[PDB]
Amino acid sequence: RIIYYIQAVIPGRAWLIGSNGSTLTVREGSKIPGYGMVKLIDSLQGRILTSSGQVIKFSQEDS
Amino acid sequence: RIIYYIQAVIPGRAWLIGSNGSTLTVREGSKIPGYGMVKLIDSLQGRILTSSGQVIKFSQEDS
Amino acid sequence: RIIYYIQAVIPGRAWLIGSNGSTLTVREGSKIPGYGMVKLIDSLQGRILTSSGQVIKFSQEDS
Amino acid sequence: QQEIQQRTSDMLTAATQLVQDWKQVETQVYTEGT
Amino acid sequence: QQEIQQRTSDMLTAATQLVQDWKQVETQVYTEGT
Amino acid sequence: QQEIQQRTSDMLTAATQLVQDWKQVETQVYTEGT
Amino acid sequence: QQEIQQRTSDMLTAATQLVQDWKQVETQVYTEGT
Amino acid sequence: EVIDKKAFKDMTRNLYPLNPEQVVKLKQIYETSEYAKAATPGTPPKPTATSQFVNLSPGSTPPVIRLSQGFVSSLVFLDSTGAPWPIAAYDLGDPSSFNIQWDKTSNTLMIQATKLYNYGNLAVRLRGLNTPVMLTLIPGQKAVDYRVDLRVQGYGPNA
Amino acid sequence: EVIDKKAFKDMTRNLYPLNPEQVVKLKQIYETSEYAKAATPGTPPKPTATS
Amino acid sequence: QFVNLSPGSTPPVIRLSQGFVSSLVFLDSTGAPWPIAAYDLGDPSSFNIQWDKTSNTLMIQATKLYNYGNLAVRLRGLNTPVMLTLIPGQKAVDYRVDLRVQG
Repeated sequence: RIIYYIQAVIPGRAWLIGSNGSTLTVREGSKIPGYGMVKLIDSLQGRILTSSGQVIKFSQEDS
Repeated sequence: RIIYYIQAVIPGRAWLIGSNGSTLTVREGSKIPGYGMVKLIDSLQGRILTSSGQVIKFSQEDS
Repeated sequence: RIIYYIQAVIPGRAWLIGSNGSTLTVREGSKIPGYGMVKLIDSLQGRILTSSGQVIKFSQEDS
Repeated sequence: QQEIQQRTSDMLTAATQLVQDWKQVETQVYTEGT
Repeated sequence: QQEIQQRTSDMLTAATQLVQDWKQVETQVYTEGT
Repeated sequence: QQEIQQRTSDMLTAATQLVQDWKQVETQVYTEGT
Repeated sequence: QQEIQQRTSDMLTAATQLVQDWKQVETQVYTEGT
Repeated sequence: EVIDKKAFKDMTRNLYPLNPEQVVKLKQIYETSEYAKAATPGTPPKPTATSQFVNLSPGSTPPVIRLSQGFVSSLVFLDSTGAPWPIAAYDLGDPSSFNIQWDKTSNTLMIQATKLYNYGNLAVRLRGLNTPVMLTLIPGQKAVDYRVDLRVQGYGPNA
Repeated sequence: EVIDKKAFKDMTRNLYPLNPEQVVKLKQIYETSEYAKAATPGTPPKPTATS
Repeated sequence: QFVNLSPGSTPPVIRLSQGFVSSLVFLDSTGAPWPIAAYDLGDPSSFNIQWDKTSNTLMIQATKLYNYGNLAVRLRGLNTPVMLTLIPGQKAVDYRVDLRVQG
């Protein structure tokens, strides 16, 4: 599948980058392909909770 | 049918865009083709109530 | 017949436009062809009362 | 009784401002273009 | 009782500022480019 | 009782500075290079 | 008891200078050589 | 050694009287007050573009322009065929209610209303006409005219 | 700890003496006053062109 | 967006935000740029416009939170002015708007 990584996060929004180079921006209730619905955007600590249980974080080599 | 989306909303008016590219503006009591009579324009949260029961909101990809 | 629509209204007068493009102005006691006598000019809410029972209002597409 | 004259003096101040605003009429302005 | 008269004076100060701001209308600006 | 009135006056001074800082918006700057 | 209020006023003087020094950010300098 | 903990927490409350949770609540109070101040009573007018024919007979009524306070309305003058008709001069009554911007050669007038419910008239003289064109200007209606195309009965210098 | 809630609600009432509901009602009072000021007594005259 | 100069259509809407820059670029029906002759802005206390006097791009910044107005733009070859409305404080902000004019 496609893995998404956090590029920048403020309260409210989050800018994401995928393994294909595609760039997205998401809000509190939003759709991510392959992940589902955004459940919680937590601006501190760089964590995004998703309805499928997966957690989107910063990249390990870019943090 | 034709799906309408909220483009901008203030108290009183709302500007709409359709799937055909047509643009409209509506008031509290007004006619929408395929929807009926406007019942409530609620400027906060981007919701418009319609007499047929359908709810016109912002577009998912443009919000 | 001919349908008349309110174009502008202040206290006292009202400016009307017809389906034939003819433009009129009326006072409290005045004659309208096909309608009768003006009974009440209501500057608020855009309603004109006529002796035949018909009500002249703003146009639906221009209001 | 005492509150009547206090209300009367407040209305006289507001009525004097309303009357002199209705007195003012400005001159027309003619603009020539070339 | 006297807390009503104190609250009324604070609302009159705020309402005078709100009405004065609604009076102000700025003239349009025409910009010509060449 | 009197410690509430002392705490209220400290928050009113800090809230005035916060609101006044949020009012300020600086005009954009256009830079042309040649 | 009174030694707490004397210590608190000494800490407020030092904390004000520390916060004021952290606000200062100096603008970058571009040096062109030819 | 216990005194140093007591002095630190009392100094922090004096230095920052508002919590980070209370700063967030105050910012929501401030923007809600700005939303209610900028909201318009009733419904706002509908922005429209119109087109009228102007008859210079001594029986007809002068045309009506609908305006709004702080908004711009553009008036463009055309002849019977549809070509533009340039403006020679204009004369405005009650300049305290209306403001007009005009470059001295074109055929477009841009009028802004200054007051809410005060109305007046305007005199417009075209280049080839001898009869002046009379308009009335009423603000504060249920519709606002963004642009009015005016058809004048004669033939202009362009045809 | 309960003092901080009491001081916060009293500070808000001094900072904003008018509710968002009361700002909306005051704007309707203001524009109704200008409508009565600008209204003409009787009927306005009819605009005519003559020869 | 496509802009229609018919006397029945509605003027287009621009979504802005306080402190942010929105750029509007004017194109014709084929897609070529259309230079601007002049512009007229109502309520200059709510919006700020930067423009070099020859190009076809306007850069507008909103100054207030929820105050809205209109704007008139005259192009080089057109006689009909273009009317726009400017509403800030929405759920979307326009970084760039492409406008097709009918002529």
